[PDB]
Amino acid sequence: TTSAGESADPVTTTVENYGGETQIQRRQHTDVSFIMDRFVKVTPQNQINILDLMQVPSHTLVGGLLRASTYYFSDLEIAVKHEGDLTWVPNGAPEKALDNTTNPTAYHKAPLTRLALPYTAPHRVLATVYNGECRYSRNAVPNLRGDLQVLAQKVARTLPTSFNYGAIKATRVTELLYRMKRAETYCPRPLLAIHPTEARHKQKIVAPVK
Amino acid sequence: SGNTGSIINNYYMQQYQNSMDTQLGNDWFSKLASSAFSGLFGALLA
Amino acid sequence: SGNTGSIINNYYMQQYQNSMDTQLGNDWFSKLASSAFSGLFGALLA
Amino acid sequence: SGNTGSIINNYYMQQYQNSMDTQLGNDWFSKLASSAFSGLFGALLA
Amino acid sequence: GIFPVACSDGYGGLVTTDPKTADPVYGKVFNPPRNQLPGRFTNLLDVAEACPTFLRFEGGVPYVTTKTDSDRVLAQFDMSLAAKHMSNTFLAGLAQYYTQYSGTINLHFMFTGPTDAKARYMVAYAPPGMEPPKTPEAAAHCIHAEWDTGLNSKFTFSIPYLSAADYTYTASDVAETTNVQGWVCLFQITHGKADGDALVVLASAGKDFELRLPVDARAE
Amino acid sequence: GIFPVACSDGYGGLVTTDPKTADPVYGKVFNPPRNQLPGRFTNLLDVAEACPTFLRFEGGVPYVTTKTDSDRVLAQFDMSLAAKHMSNTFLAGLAQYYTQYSGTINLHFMFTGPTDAKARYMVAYAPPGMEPPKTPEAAAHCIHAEWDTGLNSKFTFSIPYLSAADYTYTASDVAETTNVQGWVCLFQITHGKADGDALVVLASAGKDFELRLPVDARAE
Amino acid sequence: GIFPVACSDGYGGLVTTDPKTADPVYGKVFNPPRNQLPGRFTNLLDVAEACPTFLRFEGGVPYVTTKTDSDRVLAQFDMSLAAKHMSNTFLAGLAQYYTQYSGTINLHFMFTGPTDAKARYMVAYAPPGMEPPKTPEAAAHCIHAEWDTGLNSKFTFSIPYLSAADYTYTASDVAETTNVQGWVCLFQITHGKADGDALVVLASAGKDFELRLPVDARAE
Amino acid sequence: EETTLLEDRILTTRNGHTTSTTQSSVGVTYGYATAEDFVSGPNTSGLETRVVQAERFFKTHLFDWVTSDSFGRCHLLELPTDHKGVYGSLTDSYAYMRNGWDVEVTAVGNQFNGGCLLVAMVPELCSIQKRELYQLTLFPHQFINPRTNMTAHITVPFVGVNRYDQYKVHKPWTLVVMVVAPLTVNTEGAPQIKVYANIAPTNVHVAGEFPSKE
Repeated sequence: TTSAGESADPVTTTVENYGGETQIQRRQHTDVSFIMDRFVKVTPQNQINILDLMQVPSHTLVGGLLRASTYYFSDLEIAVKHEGDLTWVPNGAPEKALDNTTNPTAYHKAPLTRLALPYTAPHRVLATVYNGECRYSRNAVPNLRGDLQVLAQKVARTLPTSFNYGAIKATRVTELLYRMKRAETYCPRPLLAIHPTEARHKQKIVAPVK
Repeated sequence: SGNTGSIINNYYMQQYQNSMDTQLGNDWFSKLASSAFSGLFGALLA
Repeated sequence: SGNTGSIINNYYMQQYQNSMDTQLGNDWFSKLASSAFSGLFGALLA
Repeated sequence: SGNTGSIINNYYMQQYQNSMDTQLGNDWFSKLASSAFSGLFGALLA
Repeated sequence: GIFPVACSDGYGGLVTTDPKTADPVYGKVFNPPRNQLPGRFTNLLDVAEACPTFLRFEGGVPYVTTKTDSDRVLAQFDMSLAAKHMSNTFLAGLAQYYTQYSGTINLHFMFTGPTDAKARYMVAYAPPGMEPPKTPEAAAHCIHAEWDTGLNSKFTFSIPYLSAADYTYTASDVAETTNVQGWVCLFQITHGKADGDALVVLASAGKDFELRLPVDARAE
Repeated sequence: GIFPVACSDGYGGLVTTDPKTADPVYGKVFNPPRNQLPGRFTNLLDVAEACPTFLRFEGGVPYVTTKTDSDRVLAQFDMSLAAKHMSNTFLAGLAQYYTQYSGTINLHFMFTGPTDAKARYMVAYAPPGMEPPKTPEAAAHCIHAEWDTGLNSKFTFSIPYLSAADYTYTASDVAETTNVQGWVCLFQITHGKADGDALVVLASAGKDFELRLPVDARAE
Repeated sequence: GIFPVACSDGYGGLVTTDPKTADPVYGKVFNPPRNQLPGRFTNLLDVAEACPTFLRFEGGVPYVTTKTDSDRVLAQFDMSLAAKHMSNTFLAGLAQYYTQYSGTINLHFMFTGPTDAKARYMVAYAPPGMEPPKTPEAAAHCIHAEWDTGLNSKFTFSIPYLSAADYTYTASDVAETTNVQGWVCLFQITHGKADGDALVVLASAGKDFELRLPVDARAE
Repeated sequence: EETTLLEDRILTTRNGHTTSTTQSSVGVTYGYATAEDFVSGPNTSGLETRVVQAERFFKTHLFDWVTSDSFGRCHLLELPTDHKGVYGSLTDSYAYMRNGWDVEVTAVGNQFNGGCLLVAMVPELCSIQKRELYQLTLFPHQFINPRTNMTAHITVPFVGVNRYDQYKVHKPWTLVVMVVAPLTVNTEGAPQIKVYANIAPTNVHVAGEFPSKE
């Protein structure tokens, strides 16, 4: 079909335009709740770990797809391999609270601890990217204009301190995995495949035996 | 509703297993993908 | 009723899980906080 | 239906325990073994 | 045969906050009657609303005395439950066991001067993002109330919850969005012979004051 | 006595994808309201249909310019979601997290030349099993469409899913049945003064495009 | 408190044949359609009845040729599914994965000589307990059938299950009650010019043939 | 579309006492929603007010599109930007604010130019790698292509982790204009095209009044 390309109104043609037939599609696997709901390993800190979803590497399935949203919501599960007992403290806690056992503490039971945690941030939703500051006592943020170069001022910014699901602490934490529960994603952002050197990106794919 | 597949109800209350949501007072991209022009803009011969 | 969130009933009898209470024959601070004057004692202009 | 002999239903949903089958639109060798001529082709004396 | 069961990894350890109860070992005990005992409370915010406790001003006193000079600032402190001014209140004592709050905090002002001592006061809420006003005139542009002395010794004012987020923190770190909520400004407009008289101030929880997310953080 | 239970071997270890939920430890929390937030998506293929992203041609540009010589091949690439031409599309970025797909992929072509610049183009799908056509004439025998420029700057074409099997692979290995699906051929029939003008091309998911079997394979 | 449970000794180890299913880890997958595919079988004895396979005679041939001398024994073998004569049949190939059978086994005989080649044959079942007959005349006293050649090239005969026990073994050890079931005897009564002509023989499962008790015993 | 050498795709947008009219319209793009969400939540305690006098067009120059700019040349404008009018004075009189944006971008050369501009409204734009520019169409957008049109119009709502913003420390939206195909001038096009924005804040709500400096 011809259309006005400048418009931005989505145009979806079908193989019927030249005598084919559109088939049925079952899209259960590209549903945000389902695909986000699997564990992903993170490299832990020896002892204090603040629970921050932006810790999962950007190349992973969950890191890739979490960064393709601007704002998101979820509850959380973690599974942790640790020495001693594991204490978790909600968003907003003083870090010295990590040492008090009335705060949710799980006693060591081999091989690991898996916990269901609530969303505790003070915000209706959290963001993978945030164009601003949370420290007050500063000078105002500039209203930047210019080309892409102008965006290099922002690289030393850390995401607001309120963007976390609390923190956990144990004597040694050896392994940490996150799993997003009931996930919601808003405002898509770029998702990048590997860029090939060749005409086609080629990989050894799993094939029979000999 | 994500990747969960148990046929019996949770031993714990929903107030415990998950945060509870509140109201004040798919969605956009579903509506957007449904709204797509699927036709033809010419006149069709044969 | 405190911090408990099981959806099935206790395997043990209530006579066993808890002490039993007896009668003879919120509360005060709820009544006290509800009784609070919330108004204005002047006359309101505009 | 093969070699399974549990009398209670699976804790997991069928969508999880097995692949789901789709349609478009015994068997042959059963029909074949049933169709077999079992008679006699002569005439029978006594 | 018998019922097969998957004993699952990751489940089963003691958690100090969990939703489950221990197995009982010593049955049948009947308690002495305790129905209709005086003074029961259910909700700590019932008593935080019904009983205001005193603020703390320089010198370790629950009042501000009316000054008699050109400086009209009687008090100015951070809208923080971690303020030094709030640190002996029941409200700050509760707030430390929670990581977030929302809603109204109420201030009460009581004039304590003789009958021939008159004064007019102003309380203003200065929101974050610029410096708190130093004069009643600059402060006039904030949400503010002004009142004077007379029969009735007390005036009560609701500090509003105004923030970007829906909750803010009870603890403080370094001045940020989530932990400082601006200032409350108490000014004296004028007085007629109130030199040396004390105004004492108290704070209580408003009708929609809310504390959430228990935390134990050493502290008291 | 008590209920006897067989704790079974082979069951119980943590699986990173399993259908079960952890035990909760911190109850009763109520979230801020987030109903009616703008921009929600549910299904990644909703946004893969509604928002086409640009293809990549030699030089790292989203267009092909109309050539003016005897070679009429504007572009020719492998019908693979792992093609270099597709590698900056949202579609290729999604496809890498799945091992199989089915269905229609749509190409969009936008003419960007001035009003006195006219052209006629052809897109053909060349199926596997012989070499892709080098000329519009040889290509005429494929499933193809031809269009020219005018008021309407954009033409959209559905590449059909034609394969022996019902699904094909998103990754590629070495040219086989399950991973190369032939070629798409973009030709220029002629032009009238369009020398140097760009045609820019985008791709979006068709109405029956389907991705199945999640896989995490390092990559982005 | 929580539900008390006796984790029982003797239960729980993996058994290679058990009636229970594993825990699933990868949900929601939908298969390609495979309804109405040709050639489905459900029961291996459906194809053992509908498709006879060839017996094996000395020399590694599926036939016996009509001899022309005074010896009228065309074949004689043990009613055993482990017989050498049966060893290339589909029936013997199935039977090795089971320890017992019951019921009817059917033999098929096809004359392959020219039209001017005529013959008369006899098949007899010789039950255990005395030596198998060496002559059609001695064999006449067994359950037997006799037929000759004509339009119709094939004759089919049911070997009966006759034993003390209700089941007998498919494997053999040393001649016993449970593993040898006597003999089947194929004789030639006479022929008219059939010298050198082949009779080919096949076997299939009868209507009540039954295999029970799966066993894996190395073997094929 | 509609008629001989010039056109009747004709739109007049009104915002306050200011209007803008184009005869080469192409329509408006609504981003992420058709309406704003709730303006009156818990975080403002009923103290917020609409200030209708700020809902009107202000103007800024963006850049000059010339023949040497290549695919991927961008110009960003973070929003809000400096406003010396009544919207601008709101940001110094109130601690918290929220508003959406009605955005109109112009690139007038003539119909003998070629090349193409993508204009887009991106939230929380902190960084954009070169390869991601191939997916900028993920965002609320419209093209300017000389042979068809000279105006792009995008209308977008307030978005954010919080229901009211503090604009002195956070910028929710960035207008980005990107060159997708280089400008061609041939013998009859305009030698270059200056790109201008005409922007109106929509639905402006303020809460939390500041002291003065008096």
